[PDB]
Amino acid sequence: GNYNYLYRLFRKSNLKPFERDISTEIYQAGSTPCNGVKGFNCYFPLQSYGFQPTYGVGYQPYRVVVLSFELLHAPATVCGPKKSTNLVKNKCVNFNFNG
Amino acid sequence: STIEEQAKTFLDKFNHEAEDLFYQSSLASWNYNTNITEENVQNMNNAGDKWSAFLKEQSTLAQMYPLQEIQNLTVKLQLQALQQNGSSVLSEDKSKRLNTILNTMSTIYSTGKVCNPDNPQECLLLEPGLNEIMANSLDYNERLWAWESWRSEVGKQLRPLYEEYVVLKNEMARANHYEDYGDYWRGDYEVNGVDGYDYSRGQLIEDVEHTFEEIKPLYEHLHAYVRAKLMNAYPSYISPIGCLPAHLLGDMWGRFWTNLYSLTVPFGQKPNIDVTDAMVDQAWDAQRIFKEAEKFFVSVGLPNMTQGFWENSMLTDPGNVQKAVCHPTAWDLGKGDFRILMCTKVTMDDFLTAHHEMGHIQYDMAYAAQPFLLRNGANEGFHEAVGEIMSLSAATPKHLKSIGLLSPDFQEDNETEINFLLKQALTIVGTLPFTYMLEKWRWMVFKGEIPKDQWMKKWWEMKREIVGVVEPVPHDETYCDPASLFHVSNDYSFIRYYTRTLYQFQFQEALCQAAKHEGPLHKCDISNSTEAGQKLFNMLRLGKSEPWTLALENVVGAKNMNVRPLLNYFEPLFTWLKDQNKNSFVGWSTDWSPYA
Ligand SMILES: *[C@@H]1O[C@H](CO)[C@@H](O)[C@H](O)[C@H]1NC(C)=O
Ligand SMILES: *[C@@H]1O[C@H](CO)[C@@H](O)[C@H](O)[C@H]1NC(C)=O
Ligand SMILES: *[C@@H]1O[C@H](CO)[C@@H](O)[C@H](O)[C@H]1NC(C)=O
Ligand SMILES: *[C@@H]1O[C@H](CO)[C@@H](O)[C@H](O)[C@H]1NC(C)=O
Ligand SMILES: *[C@@H]1O[C@H](CO)[C@@H](O)[C@H](O)[C@H]1NC(C)=O
Ligand SMILES: *[C@@H]1O[C@H](CO)[C@@H](O)[C@H](O)[C@H]1NC(C)=O
Repeated sequence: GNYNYLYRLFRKSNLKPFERDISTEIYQAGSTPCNGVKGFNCYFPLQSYGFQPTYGVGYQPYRVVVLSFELLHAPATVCGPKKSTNLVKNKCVNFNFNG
Repeated sequence: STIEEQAKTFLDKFNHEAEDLFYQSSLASWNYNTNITEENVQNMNNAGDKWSAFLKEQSTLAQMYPLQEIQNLTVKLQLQALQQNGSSVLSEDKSKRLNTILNTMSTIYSTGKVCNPDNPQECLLLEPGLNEIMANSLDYNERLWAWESWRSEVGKQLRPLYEEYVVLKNEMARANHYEDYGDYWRGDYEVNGVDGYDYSRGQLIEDVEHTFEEIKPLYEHLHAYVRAKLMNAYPSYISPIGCLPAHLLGDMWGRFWTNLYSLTVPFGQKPNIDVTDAMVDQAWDAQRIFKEAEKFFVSVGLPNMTQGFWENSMLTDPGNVQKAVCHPTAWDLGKGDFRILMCTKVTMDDFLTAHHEMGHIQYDMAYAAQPFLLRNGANEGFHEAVGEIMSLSAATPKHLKSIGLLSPDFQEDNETEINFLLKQALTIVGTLPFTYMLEKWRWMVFKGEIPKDQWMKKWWEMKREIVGVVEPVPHDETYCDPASLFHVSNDYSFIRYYTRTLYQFQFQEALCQAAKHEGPLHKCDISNSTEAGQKLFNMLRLGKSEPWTLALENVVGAKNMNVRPLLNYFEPLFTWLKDQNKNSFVGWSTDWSPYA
C-alpha cells in the first residue's frame, strides 16, 4: 500500500482556480474548537490513497499533467516548431524566409 | 454547523477509512483462503482485530449524533447501521464468555469426529467421511448408526453450551431494546420512516406463516410421493399413514432432498440433461466456463468482468503443495476489486455455481457507486436470490442448446420437464418447511415460549406437524439435535433461505415477463434480453440505499413477498403429483406408526 499520495478531503470553502492549499490545519466541522487535536467533529484535511496494484481501473493511480496556455501582452515566446522545406535554387519559387 | 452536516462529514471520513481497512482485512482473508499458512492466519487475525476495533471506535463515535435531527434517508440509514451496539452493550465478562462459546462451538462443529464403537482406530470427520455415506447409502441401520451417533456426540457436547448461548444472546438483545434475539434477527427486514413502504418486525412471522400455508399442499403431495418411493426402496420401515424416518432423507439433517433424486425419479428410462460428457468431448476448461458465463451476462446487458477479475481470481485448484478452501466464494474486496475463489471442476454443478458466483459478483459491482456502509443487499434475501436466478436461467435446456452444450436434436417432451421440476422441488421446495420449522423453533426459544426442559418434546412435535419427519427413537433433553447444523451452531440467521427461495421465483417471473416469454416459467431463459437486464440493474444499482419493499416494487410490482410465482413454477409438477397421489394418501399422521 502506497500512502505517499494524499488529497485534501475537507475545507470550509471551495478553492479558487489555480489555487494550491498545503495547509495542515485541523478541519472544524463543529462549533467546538479543534485545538489541534483530531477529536470529536475535528478531522485531518489530507487523506492518503492506499494505491495497491490489485485495484480496479477506477481506483488505479493516474498521473495527470494539465497544460495551461495563456496569451498576455508580453511577447509570446513559447512557439510551436515550424518545418523547413528542402531549398530549391535556380527556379521561380515562392520563398518564405523567417516571415 | 448543523448536526446533519456534521454526521455527513463523519460518515464521509468513516467511509474513506473503512473502505481501506475492509480492503486490508478482506485481502488478508483472501490470502488465508488461497494459501493456508500460519503467517496468513496471523495476518488475518491481526487485520480482523484492527477491523473490529475500528468498528468499535466508529460505533462509539457515531452515537453522539442524535437520529431525529437528520432528515436525509440515506444518512439516517448509515447512522442507524453504525450506531448498533452489537455485543458492546453487554458486560466484558459476558461478552468474553459469549465469544468463547462461539469459538468453542466453531471448534466442536469443525473438528467433530465420530466413528463406530469397538472400531476406534480411525474416524471420519464432519463432512467427507459421513457426507458420502448419508448421500449414497441404502442401508437402514448404517444411516441410523451414523445419525444417532453424530447427534449423540454433538448434542451432548453442545447442549449446556447452547443453554448458555440462548441466555447470553437474549441478554444482549434485550440490552439493545429488542424483545429477543429473534427480534434482533427480524430487525433486518424492518423498514421505518418511508410512507407506505414501512415493514415491521412482527409482520415477518405473519407473512412467513401466510406464505407457508400456501406452500403446505404442494409439500404434502411431494412428501406423500417421496414417502411412497421410500416405501418402495425400504419395504417395511415406512408406514402409509405416518411420517418419514429421519435418517432416510439423503442428507445429514434433512436440509435438502436432492440426494433422493435417484430413488424418486419418475421416468428412469428417459435420459437426463447431463452435459458433462459434451464438455469432456469438447475439452471445456474452467476458463471457458467462466467466459461462457460472462457471455451470458453480456447477453442480458450487464457489464462484463474487469481485467483484475481475470488476473486475480483463483478458478482452479492450485495443487497438492498449496492448500486452499474448496468452497466457492465470491469476494468483493473493495475499491473495485472483485474475485471468485472456486476449485472449478468440469461438471454441470460447477458451471451453475460459476453462474451463481458471477451473479454475486455482478450484484457487488452494481452497488459500487454507493457509499461503503450502504454496499449490501436491501435485505439478506436479495443477495442470494440474484445468484439463484442465474442458477435457474443457466440450467435450462434452451441455454445449453444456445451455447452448444446440448445436442440440437434433443427431444424436450413433458417427462423430462416433470423429472427436472421434481429435482428442482427436492432441492428447493423441500428445504422450506425445515427452514420455517427451525426458525420458528429458534424464535420460540429466544422468546421464552418453550422452557429449557421442554425444548425437544415440542421440537419433534413441530417436525411431525410441519416437516412430516418422525424421530427413529425418542430423544430426551440430554440431546441438542438442532445445533448439529452449521448455521445454528455458528450464530447465523436461517430465514434468508426462505426469503431467497420466494424472491428467486418472484424475480424469475418478473424477468420472464420482461423478456416476453410465452411458455411455461421453467422453460424460460433470460439471455439476449436487454430490457430484462435493465429492469434487473435498476434494482441492482440501488444496493442498501432503498427499502427492500421499494426494490421489490421496482422489480415485481408488489410491496410484499409472494408465494404464487413458486406455485406457478411447479404447476405442471403440481398437477402431475395430484394425478399420481390418487390411490395414496396425501398428508401424514403425527402418531408413531412407522417406527419409534
Ligand atoms: C503460498 O505460500 C507459500 C508459503 O510462503 C509461498 O511460498 C507461495 O508462493 C504462496 N503461493 C501463492 C500463490 O501465493
Ligand atoms: C442525501 O445525501 C446524499 C449524499 O450525502 C445526497 O447525494 C442526496 O442528495 C441527499 N438527499 C437529500 C434528500 O438531501
Ligand atoms: C448503545 O449502548 C449505550 C449504552 O452503553 C446506549 O446508551 C445506547 O443508546 C445504545 N445504542 C442504541 C442505538 O440503542
Ligand atoms: C469488456 O467489454 C469492453 C467493451 O466491449 C471491452 O473493451 C473489454 O475488453 C471487455 N473486457 C474483457 C475483460 O473482455
Ligand atoms: C405427456 O404427454 C402425453 C401426450 O401429450 C401424455 O399421454 C402423457 O401422459 C404426458 N405425461 C406427463 C407426465 O404429463
Ligand atoms: C444470444 O446472443 C448470442 C451472442 O450474440 C448468440 O450466440 C445466441 O444465439 C443468442 N441467443 C438466441 C436465442 O438467439
